[PDB]
Amino acid sequence: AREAKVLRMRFGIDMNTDYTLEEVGKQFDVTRERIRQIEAKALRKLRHPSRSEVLRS
Amino acid sequence: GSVTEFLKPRLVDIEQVSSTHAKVTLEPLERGFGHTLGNALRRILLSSMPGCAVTEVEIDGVLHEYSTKEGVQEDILEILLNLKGLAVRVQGKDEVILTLNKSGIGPVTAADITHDGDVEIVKPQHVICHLTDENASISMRIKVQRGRGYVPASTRIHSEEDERPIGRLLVDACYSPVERIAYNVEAARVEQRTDLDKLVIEMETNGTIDPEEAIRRAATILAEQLEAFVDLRDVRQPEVKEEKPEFDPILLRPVDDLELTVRSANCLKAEAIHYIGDLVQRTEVELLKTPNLGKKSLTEIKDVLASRGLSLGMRLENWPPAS
Amino acid sequence: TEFLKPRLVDIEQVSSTHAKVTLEPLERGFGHTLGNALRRILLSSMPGCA
Amino acid sequence: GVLKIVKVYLAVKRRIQPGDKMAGRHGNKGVISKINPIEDMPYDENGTPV
Amino acid sequence: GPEEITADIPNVGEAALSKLDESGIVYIGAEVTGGDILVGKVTPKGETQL
Repeated sequence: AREAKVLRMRFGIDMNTDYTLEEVGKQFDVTRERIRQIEAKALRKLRHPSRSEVLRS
Repeated sequence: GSVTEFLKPRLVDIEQVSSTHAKVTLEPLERGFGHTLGNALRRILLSSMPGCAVTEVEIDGVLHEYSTKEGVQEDILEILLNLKGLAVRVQGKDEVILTLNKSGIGPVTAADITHDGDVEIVKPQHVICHLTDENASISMRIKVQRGRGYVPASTRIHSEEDERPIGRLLVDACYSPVERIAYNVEAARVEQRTDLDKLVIEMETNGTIDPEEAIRRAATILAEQLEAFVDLRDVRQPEVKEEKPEFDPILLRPVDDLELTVRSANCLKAEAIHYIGDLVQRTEVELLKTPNLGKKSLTEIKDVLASRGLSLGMRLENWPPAS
Repeated sequence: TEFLKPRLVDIEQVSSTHAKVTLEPLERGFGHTLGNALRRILLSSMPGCA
Repeated sequence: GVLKIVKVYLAVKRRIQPGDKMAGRHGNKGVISKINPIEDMPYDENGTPV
Repeated sequence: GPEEITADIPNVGEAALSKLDESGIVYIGAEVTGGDILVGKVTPKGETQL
């Protein structure tokens, strides 16, 4: 949840208005760098699944 | 087992009228058989026969097969059509490259080919070129293979030579060495019984194959194919292929797909790294200890790996499943 | 280099006498050559008493 | 229109694929069916087929 | 913006320079098949929103 919502809210998906590091860092106490840390970790997770890989092209 | 009578066939006089035409008579034959084997053998001979045929030709100063050349009366396509009828007979190889240099006024035949110790040319008098000016000179590396049954260049779109240079011209291949095959039954004057025939098989080849190894290879194919007509277990296929990739299919491709420098490519080829499935799980610690791989080469790898979404030196102890 | 062998083989006996046999993997003309051969063998070169 | 253009003349060679409209000289229309091996076409006393 | 004839076509692999030169036009004498590129060309268009 603290990673799905992070990825979802940052790049603005299924919520229209996308927010930034601060507007997400405020709603999750820890500001900026901490949330960017998680944001990068979620991207780390997507390095084996092939679904979005082929969807790329 | 104890039944039936039957007889057996055997070769008689193989009258070699010429280097192409041939007659292989089979005398010890009954009535029904002498007419049955006539079609079996005729088809296998007019089809399922070996031989050799040109597949590739690389000519200097000629890119595509539609160009011409100074001092050449004939155009490139025609010279490719003449090389179609090259009566070649290779000793014990599957692929040979006969060179052909020839300069000066005059017709260039199959003789002006470099007489190789393995290649046996039937007709060196065969036409291939016709140089005009005395300052005209040609040189073509010809390729001859061994196979069976037509199969042109149109069949191999690009399933041979991933690179294959501009100058390589693909030619069609008439593999089978048997032009025509005929046969007459005829009553045989076998000094024995009275009601027997002698399957006469009038034959016409190119001289690149003899009636001995020809009728034997032919009948041999019939035997091997009749071999399945014995027992009938009705063996089915198991099928049921697995539809669940445990890993990203991209890990199956070779490092060539990475599109990197030659120096880095040779390094991966020297460190026993073929697929990206090994580069994706190799650390920078091991990449620095690699011969001729400095800062520029390592930066190249991480940039060509990261762009594909993959990283460098990850771990996936599942390498590789699972055939 | 050489040739292939017929792998998928089916046999359905529409009784003890009438039957059908099918062999799929065969090259050009071989099905017909073996057809005429075996036909010409079964219609005369077979034993049996009558 | 605008700017530079590139024309690329590429030449292909077609064989007689099954379906080409081929005719004689006496209104003899015809369309090729199949391809048919030399091994199973009508021949005479010599090796010559048709 | 103008459309330029280049070899820097986005979303291409090694099949690009395979047939195409340093410029973006396939070499005279290259064998091509259905799908390959003959002339590298890109047209400007930003926005897209995504």
